[PDB]
Amino acid sequence: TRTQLPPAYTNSFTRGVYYPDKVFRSSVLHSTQDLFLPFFSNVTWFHAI
Amino acid sequence: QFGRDIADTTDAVRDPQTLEILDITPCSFGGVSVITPGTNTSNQVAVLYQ
Repeated sequence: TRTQLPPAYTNSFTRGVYYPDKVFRSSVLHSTQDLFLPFFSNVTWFHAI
Repeated sequence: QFGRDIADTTDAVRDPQTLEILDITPCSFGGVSVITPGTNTSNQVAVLYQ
């Protein structure tokens, strides 16, 4: 048992966007219902310094 | 592997053994029209396509 720093909490945005399927799309807009990361979400910030 | 166009329709597939693009173009489209200028005069027609 030694000393340690308490974790923090930050904010992330414009992240967590990937391809929902293997279908090639170009010059066309499509909206699907798949798991992604919402914008401006409070996440847990870890450290290891 | 697959891919759609702008009309949101699956009509393209990439060849896994050639790494090329082969589009889908069916040859079954159009109609058949008949030209009959009255059967009381002559008995000749004309095959009209689309």
